[PDB]
Amino acid sequence: EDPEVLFKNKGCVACHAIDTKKVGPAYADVAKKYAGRKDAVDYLAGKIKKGGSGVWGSVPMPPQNVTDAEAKQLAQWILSIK
Amino acid sequence: NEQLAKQKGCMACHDLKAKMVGPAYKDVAAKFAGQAGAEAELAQRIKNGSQGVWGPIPMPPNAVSDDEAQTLAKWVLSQK
Ligand code: HEC
Ligand code: HEC
Repeated sequence: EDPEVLFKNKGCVACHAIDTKKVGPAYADVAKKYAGRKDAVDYLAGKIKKGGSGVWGSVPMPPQNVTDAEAKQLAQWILSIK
Repeated sequence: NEQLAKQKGCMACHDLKAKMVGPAYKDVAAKFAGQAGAEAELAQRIKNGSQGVWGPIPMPPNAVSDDEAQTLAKWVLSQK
């Protein structure tokens, strides 16, 4: 049988995928961490624009080319992924 | 929104979804690259389960034949 087929029908698909995780946190995980956390939108908007490090690992997010309004919109969207 | 995130390059460094509990096959292929006996060792781990390699959660045995385990091992190690 083809491995792609076995990968699905023998349950491997419940626990494994092909591609590695990207360097930053998954947005679903960001949403979960900050749900109900007071000031999450403004906190995250600040991090998106300014960059930062140390919350999820030692790899930094560089400062991002977004307006304050865009940073807030992006924070709000990320927090909705739940 | 999602479209703004894509345009701004955010998705280069961020996935929408969390990782699965086990390691990604492209990472397994890279880890075993240039290791003697990789194919046979991986077939055994797929069949019999394994632990302590990637994290604290073991992989249980899988109900695969010897031939199926070898096929899967070779396919995993080829993911480039
Ligand atoms: C494009 C404008 C975006 C948006 C909307 C976000 N990012 Fe990143 N990001 C990266 C890394 C390595 C981290 C972890 C930093 C740490 O450990 O502290 C992050 C983190 C985030 C967060 C969470 C911030 C927090 O303090 O919890 C959020 C909301 C976020 N990002 C949004 C890495 C990168 C990149 C790598 C080159 C790029 C590009 C971006 N991020 C871009 C964006
Ligand atoms: C179905 C037949 C498959 C196949 C082809 C593979 N798995 Fe898993 N797997 C899981 C976990 C948690 C690990 C890591 C355990 C540890 O930390 O030691 C693994 C590991 C593997 C590997 C890599 C082996 C290595 O030593 O590097 C490979 C190639 C692999 N798996 C293939 C978790 C799960 C599952 C969770 C319940 C299930 C189901 C499977 N794996 C099934 C399969």
